[PDB]
This record gives sequence, C-alpha cells and structure tokens, in this order.
Amino acid sequence: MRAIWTGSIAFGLVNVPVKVYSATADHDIRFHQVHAKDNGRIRYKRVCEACGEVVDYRDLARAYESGDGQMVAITDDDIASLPEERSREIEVLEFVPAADVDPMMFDRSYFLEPDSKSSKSYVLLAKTLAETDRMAIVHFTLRNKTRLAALRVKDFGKREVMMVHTLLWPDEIRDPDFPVLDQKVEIKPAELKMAGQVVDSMADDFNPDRYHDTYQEQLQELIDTKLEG
Amino acid sequence: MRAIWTGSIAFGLVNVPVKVYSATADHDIRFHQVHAKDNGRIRYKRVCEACGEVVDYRDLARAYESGDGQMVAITDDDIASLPEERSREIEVLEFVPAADVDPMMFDRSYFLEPDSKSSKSYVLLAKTLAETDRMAIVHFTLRNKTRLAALRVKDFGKREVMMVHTLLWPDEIRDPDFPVLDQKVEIKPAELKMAGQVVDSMADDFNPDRYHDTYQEQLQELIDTKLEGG
Amino acid sequence: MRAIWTGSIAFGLVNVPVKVYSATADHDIRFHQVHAKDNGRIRYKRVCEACGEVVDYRDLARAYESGDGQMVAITDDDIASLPEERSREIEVLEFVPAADVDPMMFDRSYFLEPDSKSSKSYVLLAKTLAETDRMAIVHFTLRNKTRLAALRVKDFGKREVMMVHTLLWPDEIRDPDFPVLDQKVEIKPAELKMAGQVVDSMADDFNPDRYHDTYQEQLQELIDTKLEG
Amino acid sequence: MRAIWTGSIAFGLVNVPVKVYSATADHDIRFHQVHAKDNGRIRYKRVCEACGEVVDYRDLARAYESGDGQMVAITDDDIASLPEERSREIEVLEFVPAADVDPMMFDRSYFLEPDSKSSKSYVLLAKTLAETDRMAIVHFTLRNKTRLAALRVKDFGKREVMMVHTLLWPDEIRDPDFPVLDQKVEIKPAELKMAGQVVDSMADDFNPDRYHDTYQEQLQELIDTKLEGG
Amino acid sequence: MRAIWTGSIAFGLVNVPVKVYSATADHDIRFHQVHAKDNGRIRYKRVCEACGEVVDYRDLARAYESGDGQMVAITDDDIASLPEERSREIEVLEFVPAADVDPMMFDRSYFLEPDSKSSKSYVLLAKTLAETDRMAIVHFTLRNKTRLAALRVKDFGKREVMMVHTLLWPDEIRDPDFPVLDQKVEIKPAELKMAGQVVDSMADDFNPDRYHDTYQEQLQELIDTKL
Amino acid sequence: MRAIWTGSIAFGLVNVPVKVYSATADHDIRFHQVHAKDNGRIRYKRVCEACGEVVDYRDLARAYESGDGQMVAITDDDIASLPEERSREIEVLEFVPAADVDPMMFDRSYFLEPDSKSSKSYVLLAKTLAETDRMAIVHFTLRNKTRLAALRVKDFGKREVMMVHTLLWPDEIRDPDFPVLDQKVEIKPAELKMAGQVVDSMADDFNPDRYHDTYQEQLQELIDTKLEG
DNA sequence: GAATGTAACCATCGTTGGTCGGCAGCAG
DNA sequence: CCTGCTGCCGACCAACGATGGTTACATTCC
DNA sequence: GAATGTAACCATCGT
DNA sequence: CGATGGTTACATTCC
Repeated sequence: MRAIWTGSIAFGLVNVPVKVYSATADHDIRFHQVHAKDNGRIRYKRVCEACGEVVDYRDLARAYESGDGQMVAITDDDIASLPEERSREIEVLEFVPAADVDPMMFDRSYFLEPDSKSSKSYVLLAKTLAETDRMAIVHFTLRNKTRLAALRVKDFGKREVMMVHTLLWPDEIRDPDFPVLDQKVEIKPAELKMAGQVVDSMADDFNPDRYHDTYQEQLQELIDTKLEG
Repeated sequence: MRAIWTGSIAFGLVNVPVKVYSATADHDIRFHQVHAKDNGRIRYKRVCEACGEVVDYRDLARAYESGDGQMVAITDDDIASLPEERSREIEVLEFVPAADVDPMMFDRSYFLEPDSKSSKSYVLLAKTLAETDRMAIVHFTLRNKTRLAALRVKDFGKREVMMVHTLLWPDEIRDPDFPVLDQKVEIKPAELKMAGQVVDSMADDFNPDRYHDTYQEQLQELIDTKLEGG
Repeated sequence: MRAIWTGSIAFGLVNVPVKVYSATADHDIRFHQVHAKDNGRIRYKRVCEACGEVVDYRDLARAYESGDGQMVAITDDDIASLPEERSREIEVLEFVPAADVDPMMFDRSYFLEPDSKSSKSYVLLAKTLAETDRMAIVHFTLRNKTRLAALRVKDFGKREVMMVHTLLWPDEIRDPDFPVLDQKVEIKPAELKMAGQVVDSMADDFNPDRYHDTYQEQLQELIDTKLEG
Repeated sequence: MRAIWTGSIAFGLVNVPVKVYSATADHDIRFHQVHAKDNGRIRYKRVCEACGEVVDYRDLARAYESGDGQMVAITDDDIASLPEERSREIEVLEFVPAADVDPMMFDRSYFLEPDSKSSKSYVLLAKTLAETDRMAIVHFTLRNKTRLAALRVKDFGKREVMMVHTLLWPDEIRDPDFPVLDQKVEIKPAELKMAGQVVDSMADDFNPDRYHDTYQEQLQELIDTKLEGG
Repeated sequence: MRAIWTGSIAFGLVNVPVKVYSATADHDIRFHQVHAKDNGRIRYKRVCEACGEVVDYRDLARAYESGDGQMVAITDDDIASLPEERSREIEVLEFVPAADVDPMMFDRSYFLEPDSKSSKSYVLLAKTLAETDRMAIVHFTLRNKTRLAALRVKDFGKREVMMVHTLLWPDEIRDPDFPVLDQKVEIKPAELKMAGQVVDSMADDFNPDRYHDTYQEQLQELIDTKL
Repeated sequence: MRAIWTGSIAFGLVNVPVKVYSATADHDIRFHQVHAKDNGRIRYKRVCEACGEVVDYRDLARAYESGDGQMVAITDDDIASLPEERSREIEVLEFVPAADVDPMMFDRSYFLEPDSKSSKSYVLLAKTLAETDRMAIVHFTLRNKTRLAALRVKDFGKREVMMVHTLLWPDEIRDPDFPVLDQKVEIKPAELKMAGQVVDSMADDFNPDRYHDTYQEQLQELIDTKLEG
C-alpha cells in the first residue's frame, strides 16, 4: 500500500499531518489490446481531421462545443487565469451528524494515517468525532481538482481509523419526477401483514463472505488454464 | 429523463417490472482535443508495434500480462465459454438491516420507476422496506457485467422512491495496516474535554445549498464571455 | 383459441400476468328461426304495452318486483352509486386444501396461460400448489359480476396448467330437506352383500371415449346430407 | 322446493323410484324491463325482415347457418326422424371411482328423494356407493335433452342423499395448446422453499360463511330503501 | 539557511508544523590547529597513557569517577533502560506571562519558519501570543537532549516571527549568599538626589550601529594585505 | 563559590572594587571515556599526519582557510599590533532603559560583590539603577577575551546584588525575513475566539519548581544504584 | 450513458549528497 | 577553589531515478 | 367475436 | 283442472 497524498487536516488553529491511502481497489481483471496475428502491442496515434497529419501532444488545445457554438478553443492561458488551487489542505468547513449524509452522496473512500510520529493530534480528533458521532465536511483536493468530501471515523477492530469519503456536489443529484408515485393506491392490512413473512423469510444479517464475484473467479481460472497450456 | 434499463425485481413469486434511471449526473465541463493550428477534430489511429500496420478494430484481441507468462492472448471464443450474464432481472439475495451495510461500500446510485400497469407491488414493497428499515442485497447487471448492489427506499418530499446502490465486492476493501494506531498514547481529560469546544464551535446541520463548485462556476462563466466575443 | 380476459393473479407482492381461455365449449348447434314462406331472419321488435309502439333501447329501464311492491324503478344513476369495479386482477383470498371444495360448487372452467417475458412466477406457483395439493380461492371478475372462483393446477400430460373454476356462492346451495330420510329403516347384512355384488359387477374405469352424444351425431349427419343435396 | 322430474333409476332388474330437485338456485336479482316513461312491460314482437309483418309461432322453422350453406329449412319430418328422447328412467352405464371424474367435468347438480313409502331400495344403493366409493355414470334426460350425468352419495349430517351431477360430454373440453409451458426453466431449491411460507401464510381452511356476494348485498339494500322510500 | 530540526509544536489537538533555524551565529573568527612547517591538519590518536595500548572508537564505554566513587563504569545496556527522548515535537506545557520570565535563563535562541503554504496555524498562534502577551514554556529536543525552552513571538518589521528561546533549568542558578550585604547600610537622601542627576547624564538610547566590535574589525584588516 | 575575576567599575568619579562569581553552572554530568581493561586517561597526541612532524605546544600556529585556503601564518608581531587587553577593569558606555533591550542576545550571567569595607558605594549604585529602571551597557574583559555586557540589578529575597549579563554582538543576529511571513492570508474572526480560548485554557503561572530534568535526574539514580551495586 | 481501453503528468518512496551540531582535550 | 577551544566523530537537508496512480479522453456499444 | 341479460314457449309437478 | 322452471333464441359496449 502506497500513499497518494501527504498533507494535513486544517481548520483554524488545528493542523493534523496525515497521509491518504486509497481504501478500495477494483479487483476486475484488466486486459491489454494487441494485434490479432503478430500479438504486438497497440499504440494510439493522433490524426488531425483537417489535414490527416499526425500531431504531437504539444499541438493539442482543449475545445468546448455546446449544441451550436462549437469550437470554443480554450487555450492554456485562460486556465492560468483561473485561480488554480493545488492545495495540500483538507480544509474543514463544518461538523455535521453522521446521519445527515445519505448514502447516494458518497463517491470514493480513502484512509488517513498519521504521517508524523506525533499522533496525539490525530487520535484526539478521531476520539472526539467517534464519541460525539459527527462528520466533518471538507474541501479535499486530491491531485488538481477540488471535491467535496466528508471526514468520518470507523473502527477496524482494535484500531480507530479516520477516513475520507468523496462526495457528489448537491446539484449533481437529479430528482425523481415520476408522476406514477403521486397517485394513491389502497393496500389492505392483510397485504401489509403478508409482506412481513416474505421479508423475514429471506431476512438475514450482512455477511460479507457469502458474496463472491463468480464471473471473475471463473475468468481467473480460465486465464490460468491458458497460462499453463 | 431517459431510462437505461428495463427489467424487473424477481426473487420467486415476486416480480415487479421497473425501469432504471441514473440518479447522479456530472456537471463537470467535458472538453475534446482539437488541432491547434487547424481547429480540427482529433481522431485516434491504432498502430501495432510489431509491424507498424494500422490495425482495424476487428483485427484486435484482448491480452493479459502478469509477470511471468507473456502474450497470454484471450480469444473471443473463450468468453463464450464463460457463462454469459444477460439477465434482465434484479435477482434479490436477502434482506439486511439498513445499518449493517457500511457507507464505504456504495459507489453508484440509480432510481427505480414502476413499469407495470399497476404499481401496487412496487408501492407495497417500498412500504415494508421502510417499516422494517432493511436493505436488499441484490445481483444487478447493467450491461453484460453483474455487480453486487443494494436496494433501499428514500423519501423525496411526498414521493417514496426505491433506489439501487451498486456496491463494491467485499474483497475490494483493503485493510488499514497502520502499525501507528497499535501503539497507545496517554491522554488527559483536560485536552479530551477541550476538543469538545473546538469541534462544537463549528458544529452545524448539513445544509445542501451551502457548498458550490466554485471552480466550475468560474470556468463556466469564462466559457460564455469567450463564446460571445468569438 | 382466443383470450377472453387479460389480467394478472395478484395477492400482494405476487403479480402473475396471465390470459384466460374458455376451457369448455358446448358442441350443440345454434339454429336460427326463419320465415316459413320467406326463409328470412327475424329481428325482435320491442313493443311497450302502455304505448303500443316500438321502443328503442335508449328508452329502457330495469324494474324490480316483489309481492306488494312491483314498480321499483331503477336507473343507471343508482347503479353508478353502487360500487362496481372491473378490476383486471384475480385477487386471491386463501389457499384451502384441494379436497375441501365439494364438486357441487364448480360452475365453469377456464385456462391460464402465462403472459409475461418470464413464466417463472407462473411455473413456480403451479409447482407449489400441486406439491402441497392446495386450492386458492379467488375473486374472479369477468365482464362485470365478480364471481367467487377456485384456482387449481392440472397436468395435461407433460404440461402443468393452472385453471380457474367459477364457484357458486355457499348460500346458493339449497337444503336437502327430506323427511323420509330422517326416519331409519332396518336392513340386514345378508341381502346387503347381494347389493354389493351387482354394483361391482358393472364396475369399470373412466373411458371418456366410451360415451358420445349419439343423438347429436344423428342430428349432425342429418343436416349435412340435406346441405349437400 | 318443487320437483323438476319424477321417474326411476334404470338397472335392468333394479328400479329405484325417485324425484329430482335442483341442488343450486342462483340468488342474483332478476330484473325485467319497463318503459322509461310509462313503466309498462315490453312484449317482444316477431317481425321478419322480408315482409314487415308479425309472425305467429306456427309460421317459423329452425334453420342452420354454416358458411355458404344458407336457406337450410328443417321441416316437421326431419326432427321427427330422430328417436324420441323423452324418457322417465335414469339409465346407468358403469361404476367409476369418485376420484376418476374431474372437477372440470361437472356442469350442474341435483338432489334425489325416495318417491315412495318404501325407501329400502334407495338407502340400499347409497350404502354400497358410500363404503365402496364409486360414481355411477348415467344417461339423464331432464325435459328433452339427454346429458351425461354422474351419480354420487353426499352426506348432510345423518342424511345420505344421492346427487346427480350433469356432465358435459368429454368432446366439449378443450386442450391447452401453450408452447410456453412446454419449455423448462431452471429453478432453485431456495425459490421453492420461499414458496412454502407465502402459501402457508395465506393457507387456511375452507369456511363457507367467510365469503359473501358483497355487490349483491349492497345492490339488495338499494331496492328496499327505494321501495320503502315511496 | 539550514533547518537543524523539523517538526511541530503540539499542545494537545493543536499542532503547528515548523522548521527551526539558529537565530544567532557568532561572527568571531574561529581558527583550527595547523602545522607551521608541515601545513597539515593534526589528527588526534586515541592512545591510553597508562599502558601504551592503542585504542579505537566503538570499544570504550563512559566512566564516572569522583571523590569516594572511582571507576564507576557505564555501558550501552545501562542507558538502554533510560527512555529515549528523541521526540520530534515541541511539547507546550503552559502559557506564563511574557514579562515574568527572568532574562537570567535565556542561553540560546532559534527561529521558527512555517511549513508549506498551509501555514494558517502559525499566523494564528503568533497572533494570539502577541495579543495576550504570553510565552509558552515547552520541552524542546534538538538531537537527543531535552532542554527547557520558552516560545515567544516578536516583531521584525512587517513580519511576525515566533522564536524558541532556551532556558536553563531552575536548579542551575546558584543562590547568592553574600554576608557583606547582611548588614544594613544607611544611604544619604541627598546622595539619592545626587545620583538622580547622575543617571540622566549618560542616559543614551540603545543604538546597535553606535557600537561595533574592535578586535574583529582590526584582525581582518591585516588579512587584506596578505590576500 | 570561587571568584573568577576581580576588578572595578570604571566610571570616572566612581570606582567600585568587586569580585565576580558565575551565577549559573550547568548540571549535566560530564563523562570521561576510559579503556575497558586499562581504564586509563586517553591523552590525545598532537602529531601532524601530513609530514610526521611532532608539533609542540609552542610550535602550533593557528590558520584559517578564509576565502580560497590562504592559510596565512600569524606571529608575535600581529598580537603586538592589536592593543593589549590585559586590563582588569570594565567601563560603562551608556544607560539604556531595560525595556529597550531584548533577550535574544543574552547568554551568560554573573554576580558581583563589594570588594571594600565601604560597601556604601556598591549599594548606592544599585539603588539608582533600580529607581531608573535602566541597564548600563559595558565592555566585559574576561580571561583573554572582551565581550559586550550589560549590568542590571536584581533582588534575591532581602539581598541586593548587582548582576552582569554579557550580550552576543548585534552583528551576530541573522535575518529571518522570509516571503512566507511577508505573504499575508485572510484570518476570520471566528477562530480568534476559539484560539484565545485554547490558549487561556492552558494558561498558568511560572513556578520554577514545576519542571525538573527527569531524564537527567533519574539517570543519577541509575548511577547511584550502579555505584552501590 | 455505459464499460474499456491509452496516454499524458503527478506523486510518494527510495538513496547519494554537506552542515552543524554535542561531546572532550588544555590556560597560572 | 575554574575556563576557552576543535574532530573521535555524528545526525540533520536536496537532485535525480523507478513505480504507482490520478485525470482526461476517445472508441466502441443504442 | 363470448359473456351477459331477458323474454318466449312448452313441459310438468301439484290439486 | 292452475303455477314453476326448463330450453329455446334473441340484442349487448368486447382482450
């Protein structure tokens, strides 16, 4: 496990040096694109539509099109005009109860390890957040773009570990405009009664090891068959 | 809104025909490269390293490389040997308490709209899930790839809408192997109490329309002033 | 075979779309009356007693009669007041044992064909009904006049088909009030055995091909010979 | 209770005098039409669409319409040629186990009483059919039509009555031509196990008093309040 | 221009990552022993002057001898029981008034440079210290020795810089026992008036550019002729 | 309790003879390394390892690399050029209020005692400086060294004793002018109340008997138990 | 809109590179 | 009854090298 | 195009 | 000798 960000959680007088680790890793098998016959590697070569000429990366300019107003042709100077902020701060804004952030906001997950040997500041914040059950909304800038994020603490056995959840911006969520649910449908009490045993017949507790990506497992063994064959 | 999936939630007798809508959009501005001197669109041409010959898509083949073992080509026919997953039904596995699933599992969210002539099965299924405060661990297959997912219900004002959250497989979560937290630090109640005033001074309820993507807003308005000028 | 009803079996979570087919069709011949001297079809003309003139269907009102009363005028306005639903759902009430419904209750028979992309719900419901040997009591609603009905599964060889039997209401069966059977008559076992032997002498299994409508066949052959001249 | 048909049971050397009653009587309210302005009963007038004149019943004949086979006139000697069907005897043919006759077979039901002061023959026949559970397939003619019928014994407390069930001929029963049920599906034991509780949760015992024609009772109260309302 | 020690100031949940700089560097010319004829640096040899045995490093342990206790040896296992004091944080103990700390205790001074541009905590801590006018007594460890230190902010033009002064332990200051002052000596009130006029005669404000060192200035003049 | 330097204060019309005692002595235990088997005193040998010349104490000549290794030699002529500094008295330059001087140049402290039975001169000098709240800046001439020093008065209990502080030369103070300090960020008023509360929470009074060199104190105990054992 | 690649650049760990230290000799 | 002055030697900061990993983006499939 | 209603007749059990 | 319920066959708002 390698870190991807060495910064600090800062709000006012407070500053907690931490290192960010990616909490999740896609276990899907990733392939490569090769020529069918000679099995050589495949490279992508740019070609301008106007002249059919291969162009280098240095000759590219970002463009924006909106329905009709195509070819805005944004230059790199205009980006420099933007107040770019490649900050190294997890800037805490507020502290909200953990129940006020619903699951559809969460985007990604990251771990927080105390970077320095002085972990007292890290422990105190984690202990305070866990005891009072609050979550901190922060401005987390991973590499070049800033994203809304939430600071939460969860226990991995005997270890109290802080964690960062990238959040979707509130305007990024659509609203269900379905008129079907507006009308009222009458449900007899017996049907509500029946819906009980159906749920409790299949009801259980979340056991992680029951669920296995079957398609990936058989894909892995098929590859191993070719590897030995 | 345009649906992305038309099927049903089936776990036996129960079969609720629903349509899936993408709940979350993305407001980020998406650009596309153009030739600087020509302002012409850029196309990608595939070139094979072995011969330099331009390779059409039909003349491609997936390959997998991992340390020892080179040119491990996976042909199309082997994928056919794998049991295909074209399922158009959201197969329900079991029902778990809403709190038993951890927030780090969710990655994507979708809406469920009833599709049959009568929505009684959908409406009443939502009613019991909220009353029992339970989730539903399901198998969801959007486009030829099955993903573990969770079925839950949210209240959007007056409407009660079922919702699908795709989940990461339990083996996708790493363990925080940090020996630093293992060592124990001595603390006093004075600083422990003092941390209360620091946190509670900034404590507030989650207000959605207080956080804005300022960078996108500035970027968006810069586009228009360039668009009008020429 | 043409469908006479398209709906679904619904009792809560479960909703199995099906098509209803008439399981029995009488094989009689429907004769038409014609003029003796003209061979022309006759159309009945509605003649009112108090008017003596032909009255159209628009000017027709239903009346009820009971003893002293007689002219209880009923118009469709009161019919609208009375709840009347053409619900396209075969609502299920319970699952009684199969043997608990006496054959005197059955009135008509219908077939159920699955009418969905997947017939898993239909097939699995049929499988559990047969293995537990139970019968579902439903509220089958044809074109108005909701009727009590029973749902059962019968094997037509290699196909397992669900069927709907319309039932008369339990209050619709008369009471076999016979004073003669109330009194008892002495009978000796000696001649009881003789009655047993004659009964089993004629015993035979059910062969449906053994019985045919002989009179109707003679009627059948009569009018085709006349038709062919 | 009024007798519909009086006769006997044909057996060769055994005769069982008997009177027939209708086991069921529809309780639906029967309406008859009146003038919308005069409240007068309408009497149908038979007018043929070839002369515009009323026709006495002596001047019509039954005709068979079948495709191009029109103008088929059936006179008095045509239907007299068929043998007379009016018979006052219930001709038994065979004796079949009660489980062999299907529920789909039954059409109507009737009651039988001993139409004499000597009921020994009746109670004798019911006894053999009771202990040796069998059904007697008979030819039953009510007024002028001969229908297949099944004879069984049913008990009302301490009373044993033979009941005659009119059976439609086996050639009037259709065959389900559904290719959908021919194909087989993959089903899991978990799905079958789920079907148990849902069936068993709604499982009960057949109680006749639990079901009432709710529409009829609501309809029934409508006339009387109008009758009592003037 | 080099950070002798990089860490943070922590007094609980607060933590201010800083880098220290030596605030004072002596400008006196320092020499090293050189050979008049050989013109080569002299390297000392670890030779025991009791038996002639030539000794090398990584083989000799510390010793402590005084009065009655002689040849009391200390090895590398005895100091292992001593807890390591190599903590890389400046642990703030209290915040005493900035004026009550006696100038007797200061020996060395240091400069605190902020961390990367994430430096709001430093300016915040400096701002409050100047406002209520207090200094923080801390435990400062440079390499391995933990010394009592006082944290104080002070004004440098338009720049607010926090300085880590180091204090001698309170037990290192001797008690002045001067019996010559035990007797009470009467002071003439007229002399106090006489002294009052005397003190303002030479009352001159401190001008750092008024007085320079003379020994150092003269020595470099002779070096100019040689070079 | 041994005097280190005896002299007088040069004032013109005033001259107070005085003995000087060092105020503070470092209490860290000094260790001398000896042989593991011989326990001898390792006396370093000054033999130049460039030509094998055994340089004597008088043979040594201090050299400085300076700019480009110009290790110029110094003989008795040079020290003759500099004025003799064997004077055993110190002189006063100016009187500055104590508030003007700041403590980053203070390094050492020494006591002073009246050397004559006429102690009235000593106390009179002490009285006026305390009344004037000023510190006299002097040149202190220690063993073959002249340093800038600053008298001062301090009351130890009921005893009145003058004190000499030698100051580091003003030219020896570096300039910490960094652009980061020049760069100013925006401070909200919100955390100022929180920052002040945090500092005031841990505010206390300077009681010198609260801090001991616990590392050094308990090492003596280890030595005490090692010597006893 | 969804998966599925490629191709930029950035970032954290690695490890060779000079100071400034804290620990000891000598001056009648 | 002390104190100035240096190498036996030693932990402290930058400049490129490898390796993940993020971000952006076209190309297929509706 | 069946299912649903309703009137028409004659057979028929009850005196 | 008088009434009831059985087959007739007809006009409807239909998946």
